[PDB]
Amino acid sequence: ELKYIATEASPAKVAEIAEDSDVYVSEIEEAADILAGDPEIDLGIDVTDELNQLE
Amino acid sequence: ELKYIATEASPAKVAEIAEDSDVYVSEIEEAADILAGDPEIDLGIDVTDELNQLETELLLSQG
Amino acid sequence: EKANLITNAKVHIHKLNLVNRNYTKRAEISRKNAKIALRRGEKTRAKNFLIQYKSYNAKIDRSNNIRSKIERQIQAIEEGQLISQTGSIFEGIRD
Amino acid sequence: EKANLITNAKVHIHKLNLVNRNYTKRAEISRKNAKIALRRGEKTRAKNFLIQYKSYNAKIDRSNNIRSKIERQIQAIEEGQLISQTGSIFEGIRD
Amino acid sequence: EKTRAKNFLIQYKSYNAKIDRSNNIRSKIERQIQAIEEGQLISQTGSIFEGIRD
Repeated sequence: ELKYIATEASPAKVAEIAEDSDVYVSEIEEAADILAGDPEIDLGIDVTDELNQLE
Repeated sequence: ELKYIATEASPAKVAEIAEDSDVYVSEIEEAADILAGDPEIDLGIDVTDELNQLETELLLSQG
Repeated sequence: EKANLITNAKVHIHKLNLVNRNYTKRAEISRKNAKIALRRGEKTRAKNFLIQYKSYNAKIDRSNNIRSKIERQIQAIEEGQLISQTGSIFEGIRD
Repeated sequence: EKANLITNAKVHIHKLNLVNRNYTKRAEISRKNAKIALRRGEKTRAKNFLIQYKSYNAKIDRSNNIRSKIERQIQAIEEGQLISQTGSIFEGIRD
Repeated sequence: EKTRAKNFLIQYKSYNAKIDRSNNIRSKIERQIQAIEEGQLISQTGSIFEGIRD
């Protein structure tokens, strides 16, 4: 049985499946930040001073 | 069996396949640097001084 | 299976590391026997354990350097493989 | 069956060790007879038991050295066999 | 272990050139996309001026 555990807790496979998860994690989180990319448009198209009179 | 390992771990073949890899490695990496050859055009066609006025008007505006 | 090709290399790295555990243990075991044999006064055998002791260390270093050499050569296929595709889209731009 | 080939060698090591037990016993038995025959005054026979006594010791040493020689030659197939495969993946990298 | 220390530093700056290698290749391709965007509209402009002529 130690052989059968060591077949499938193989450190050759533990390290594979751990590395794969990390790449997908940074792929998804950065794909959330470009999903919030529009602040760069909002801060750009509106620069309106005039309301300092309104202030 | 030592004979059969020594047939295919032959140092005549280990040294061949190691030398071949190194040549292909320098072939590919230098073929990446000529793949980034265009900076020489960008640094050449645009030399535009005039924006030092555009700087200095911003700079006196900042000043 | 080029992925499995890069997989296989990453597999062998673990075997090479596994043996490096094993011989490390035997190295210390041999050193213990040397220390005993000195206290036996069997200094002949004592330095022989020391001879066999340092007989492993070179073999561990032999492994480590072979590991590092293959890690570097994987990376050259990772980096190289993306460069190749970059070249083909620049060919698509040209045509 | 190369595994069984390395298995078989490791098997024979136990036979060689088994006999080394057996002749060790007879060596002391012969020495006991010598000690008696000296006290018999049969010093002829006494030194003959001593002659047969040390007749085994060389044969035990003959075994031990043959054992050590084969253990070393197993290891050269263990280490050698991994080197061979290392060479083939470096061939896979090249191609 | 200042030997190994400067070796980590050697490997450290070993990446920086490779990052710069990427950035410049990125910028080079962005510029070459734009030349197909701008170029493609110019091409069609030429064909309607050909329609005017005929």
